[PDB]
Amino acid sequence: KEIVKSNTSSKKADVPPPSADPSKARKNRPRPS
Amino acid sequence: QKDAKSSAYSSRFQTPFRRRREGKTDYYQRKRLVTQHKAKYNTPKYRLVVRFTNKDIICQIISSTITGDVVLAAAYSHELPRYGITHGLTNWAAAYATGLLIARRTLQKLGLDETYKGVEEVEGEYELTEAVEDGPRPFKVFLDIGLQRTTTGARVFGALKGASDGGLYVPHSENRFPGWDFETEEIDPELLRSYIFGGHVSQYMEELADDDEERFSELFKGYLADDIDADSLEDIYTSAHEAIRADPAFKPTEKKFTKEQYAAESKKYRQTKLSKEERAARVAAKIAALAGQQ
Amino acid sequence: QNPMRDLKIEKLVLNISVGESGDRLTRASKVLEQLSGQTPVQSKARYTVRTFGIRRNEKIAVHVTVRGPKAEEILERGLKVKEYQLRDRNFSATGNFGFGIDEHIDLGIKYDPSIGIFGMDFYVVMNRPGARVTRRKRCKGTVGNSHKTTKEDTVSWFKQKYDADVLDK
Amino acid sequence: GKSHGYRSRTRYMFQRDFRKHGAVHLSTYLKVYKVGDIVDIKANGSIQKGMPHKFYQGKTGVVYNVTKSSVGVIINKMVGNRYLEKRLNLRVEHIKHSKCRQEFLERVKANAAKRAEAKAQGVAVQLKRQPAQPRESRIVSTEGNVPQTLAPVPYETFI
Amino acid sequence: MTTVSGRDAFHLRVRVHPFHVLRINKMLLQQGMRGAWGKPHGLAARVDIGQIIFSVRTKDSNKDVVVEGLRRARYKFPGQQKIILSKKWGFTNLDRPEYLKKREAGEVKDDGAFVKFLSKKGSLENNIREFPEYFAAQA
RNA sequence: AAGCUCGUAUCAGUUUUAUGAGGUAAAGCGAAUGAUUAGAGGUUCCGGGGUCGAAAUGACCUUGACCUAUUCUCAAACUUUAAAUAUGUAAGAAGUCCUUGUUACUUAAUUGAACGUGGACAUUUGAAUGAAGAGCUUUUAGUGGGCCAUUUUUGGUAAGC
RNA sequence: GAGAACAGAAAUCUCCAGUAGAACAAAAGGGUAAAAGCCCCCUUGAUUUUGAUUUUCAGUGUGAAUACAAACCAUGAAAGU
RNA sequence: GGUUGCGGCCAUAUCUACCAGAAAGCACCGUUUCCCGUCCGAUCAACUGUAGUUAAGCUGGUAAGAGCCUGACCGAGUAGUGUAGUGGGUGACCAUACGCGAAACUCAGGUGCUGCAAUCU
Ligand SMILES: [Mg+2]
Ligand SMILES: [Mg+2]
Ligand SMILES: [Mg+2]
Ligand SMILES: [Mg+2]
Ligand SMILES: [Mg+2]
Ligand SMILES: [Mg+2]
Ligand SMILES: [Mg+2]
Ligand SMILES: [Mg+2]
Ligand SMILES: [Mg+2]
Ligand SMILES: [Mg+2]
Ligand SMILES: [Mg+2]
Ligand SMILES: [Mg+2]
Ligand SMILES: [Mg+2]
Ligand SMILES: [Mg+2]
Ligand SMILES: [Mg+2]
Ligand SMILES: [Mg+2]
Ligand SMILES: [Mg+2]
Ligand SMILES: [Mg+2]
Ligand SMILES: [Mg+2]
Ligand SMILES: [Mg+2]
Ligand SMILES: [Mg+2]
Ligand SMILES: [Mg+2]
Ligand SMILES: [Mg+2]
Ligand SMILES: [Mg+2]
Ligand SMILES: [Mg+2]
Ligand SMILES: [Mg+2]
Ligand SMILES: [Mg+2]
Ligand SMILES: [Mg+2]
Ligand SMILES: [Mg+2]
Ligand SMILES: [Mg+2]
Ligand SMILES: [Mg+2]
Ligand SMILES: [Mg+2]
Ligand SMILES: [Mg+2]
Ligand SMILES: [Mg+2]
Ligand SMILES: [Mg+2]
Ligand SMILES: [Mg+2]
Ligand SMILES: [Mg+2]
Ligand SMILES: [Mg+2]
Ligand SMILES: [Mg+2]
Ligand SMILES: [Mg+2]
Ligand SMILES: [Mg+2]
Repeated sequence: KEIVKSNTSSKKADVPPPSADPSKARKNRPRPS
Repeated sequence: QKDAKSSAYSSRFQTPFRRRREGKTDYYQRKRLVTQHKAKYNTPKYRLVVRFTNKDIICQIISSTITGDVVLAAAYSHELPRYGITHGLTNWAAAYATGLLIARRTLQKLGLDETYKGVEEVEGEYELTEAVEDGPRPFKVFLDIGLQRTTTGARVFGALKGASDGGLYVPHSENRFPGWDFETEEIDPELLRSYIFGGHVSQYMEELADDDEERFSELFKGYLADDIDADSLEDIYTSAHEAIRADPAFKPTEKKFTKEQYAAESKKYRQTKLSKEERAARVAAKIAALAGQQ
Repeated sequence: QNPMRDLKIEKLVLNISVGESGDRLTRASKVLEQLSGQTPVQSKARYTVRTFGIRRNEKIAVHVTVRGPKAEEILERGLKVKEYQLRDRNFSATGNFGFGIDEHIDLGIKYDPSIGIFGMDFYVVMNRPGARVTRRKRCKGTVGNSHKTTKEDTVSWFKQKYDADVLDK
Repeated sequence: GKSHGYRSRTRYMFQRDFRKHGAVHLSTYLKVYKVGDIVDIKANGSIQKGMPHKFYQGKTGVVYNVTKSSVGVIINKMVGNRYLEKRLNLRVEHIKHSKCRQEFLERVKANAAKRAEAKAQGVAVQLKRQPAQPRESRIVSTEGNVPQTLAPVPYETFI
Repeated sequence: MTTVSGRDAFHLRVRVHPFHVLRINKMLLQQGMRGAWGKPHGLAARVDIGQIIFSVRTKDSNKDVVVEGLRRARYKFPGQQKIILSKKWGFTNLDRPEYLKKREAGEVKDDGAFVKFLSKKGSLENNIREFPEYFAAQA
């Protein structure tokens, strides 16, 4: 069988939450060598 | 947990009805159970309240008043010893029994009991209690399930089949009685009759005593100790309905100690609340106690 | 005091976040299906992310919930890989804890190239006896403060059994 | 263009009371309404069915009908220079027995009884209300009460 | 004030904010009086009679320089405003006596800028913690 | 205008008693929402910039950001609170109680719900004041540019706007 | 907010807090928390008959709505809707 | 008086922290043959009342606790307001006369009451 979890949320808009936003990050980041 | 509630939060917080907080009353279904056709005025809709606690079954016939709900009659599964049942006091068969008793008990003290007998045969048939043509209509009641989950085979519909078969007109349908085949869209009255007489418990006792002497002798430690054999189960229940219809009326327990007496002892384990005087006294002490930079 | 508030693993949820629909997901599911002997539930994207390549309501990941003895043994098979050492992170403020592993073959499990290699997330949630008080339909209540799981408690649970190590600050 | 919709102007009228939202309690469904009953009207905005129109808010009338989930109330509405008679169909959630009507009946019973006891002595009654009379003479005493005598207070700013 | 008697010698605070928008029509056949609603023109602070406009706190002896500082702003304000020196410690309430009693009792702890006060309301492990000096043996 | 049916009665641009409805004035903002000045303390273990062993998945720091307790100021389209003035209904004969009749409605039910028979209570028959009489029908004129004052108030710099 | 391989501000998983700060096609306002919101199961009451009523009102029309009556159906264990 | 089932009114009942709770009840709790529902007997379903425990739910007590509730010549007859004048003032505005009358503030008290039924040292 194929089973799909249900998302209790109300939101309907294909939109990333304010929890997105590319301000906040790092100049750092694990940069491979 | 450092999620402290502001006063802003606390103040504008509107509380649910008390019994809602308690997770006991579902007020959205209570409305639709209680409310009368306004042109039927003061005629009470009566509820068949059925409840299961871990060790008991509660059955009440209730109506509502502004000043509070009101019970016509109640029966309990813990009554059933008197009618000859001493084990599985919250199983399906126990329901049908307490469901029967509440039925026969009310319309006894209603005078409806001499007419409207119910079934007496009991062979797991789906049928309602049709009205004696040309005379009193059967006492009508509606199944309050409370917060019980409408599953097909639920103990709570046991008390329904016991209460219908008891003569009470209690409007219902097959599809939640044990032995409803959602594919057959049909009921097997066999399975249902079986369940009325504890047929599902008996089979298990055998299965167990045969395949697990140790476990059986634990789950049914109390049957061994009473010499109750598995296959004798049906008779216990059968002769119980018998006994029930025979004397449905309620005898209360005899009680030691006065109604008042209990009080005078009971909560002398009642933590007594302070008067303002020693309360302030309490803290004017508490200050000196802490009044120093530590 | 210490009688019945005895504290145990509530459950363990394995999570493989494949980050893309299709075969690579259906395969990672098999992996999760074999390991648990249960059927796993796939989850879907909450919203489109372009730099990730996921369309909203695309199936993306897959997870399975395990309780009791089989969880207690997959928790084991996992702590094996982590060489019985976790950090002072991994342990949340609400008594739970988890860890992650690359390649599932590091815990029993034959290779099989028809599948391939998947890493996964282990997260075990810890409660005590009596938790159904917050779970049942009727009289839904909430676990008294003195009861209920904390990071102090459930770390030094994890230490005394497993004999394992918890590192750093 | 102007706007005169059916629930216009009723942003606060059909608003719920502060910290009294959600479920309407069950007292409201247990009350029983007969014809000739006198009811106040006060819409519950959560019960969108069988609402009074906003005009009839706060008006009081008589039951001319008792249907399943509603009463019919007769309201006398002034329109132009004459009163017109209005038939309203309100669900029970927007209605309320009138207290002053219940006090009246109590006083009718009270009046019958006072009349009994009186006539069961052939004596007189006065059953009808008299308004607040003047005041008969009094003699205030001065013992413990030698009149503290007051005077006006000087001006004084304080900022 | 800052020149006659030096920067750190006072705290002058404007006690009314220009919150109320003003409009003009602006008569750009001239349009007329048709549709005469205004564009915003500038801000004004709606002020009552008796309402404080400027407040200055300073050292008890700077009084004179400070008053002259107000009677000089005054000439820049339409209408009549009084210069009133307030029997009251600083920008606090409490008329200077009363303020001092509470200082020699330890109920007043220097919060930044303004100040905090010790109540007989909260939980002691806070009231005691926040104001040690009120509940110490120290005179 | 023409009257008509009656004649103390049912009335009323009013008070009183009883009981409703309202969100304006004020008020509030260390209450919700939206604004707004200022410090103070506290988090970054998760934006950033350096200085220190270039050291820094380490500190001291200033910077934001958010957090906490405070602080100055605000709202026609904000608000817990919340007036005054206005505003609904009631104050009995078409009433009250007692007996019990009808029905196909309604009730488990001779239960109710409507509508009645028979009986009982006519001194204040159920507040005040007034009533120059109450009710009612038919038909038809002119009018359908208004303006002014106190107060409330919108537009406008304002106006005999 | 605290937590979990690749995994980053942002993917999926867990716990905790959470009076609604969300969602209910749309303007805004009201209303709603075991729901009026999210997931799911079954459905055509979006039907038939012709009257009464509320708003605007002349107490005409229109649009919209409300409460019954007589049918025929849907759903639910049911009261109900 | 305790407790339970169904309630009324819906914070004097809510929130946070910490103690306590005899007896019965309620609970947690044991089990998965059966009807039944889950990714997961966790929830839901059934079985036993048997192996266990008041640890939690629950119940009360504590707290110069947060909130909420009540009161007061606390602020205040303040703000606002109905009526009156050929009242004051250049005016904004103000006072008087017949009346009504708040909020913020301050302090003081309080922290569920209650109906039906069953049951209990
Ligand atoms: Mg969803
Ligand atoms: Mg969520
Ligand atoms: Mg406060
Ligand atoms: Mg339900
Ligand atoms: Mg009846
Ligand atoms: Mg019937
Ligand atoms: Mg089968
Ligand atoms: Mg408009
Ligand atoms: Mg409006
Ligand atoms: Mg109100
Ligand atoms: Mg609510
Ligand atoms: Mg509708
Ligand atoms: Mg324009
Ligand atoms: Mg000037
Ligand atoms: Mg307002
Ligand atoms: Mg308005
Ligand atoms: Mg205002
Ligand atoms: Mg206020
Ligand atoms: Mg604000
Ligand atoms: Mg202040
Ligand atoms: Mg103002
Ligand atoms: Mg305006
Ligand atoms: Mg306003
Ligand atoms: Mg009038
Ligand atoms: Mg004419
Ligand atoms: Mg004409
Ligand atoms: Mg004309
Ligand atoms: Mg006037
Ligand atoms: Mg669901
Ligand atoms: Mg409609
Ligand atoms: Mg099984
Ligand atoms: Mg079942
Ligand atoms: Mg279990
Ligand atoms: Mg269960
Ligand atoms: Mg409980
Ligand atoms: Mg307090
Ligand atoms: Mg004044
Ligand atoms: Mg005035
Ligand atoms: Mg004159
Ligand atoms: Mg003049
Ligand atoms: Mg004035």
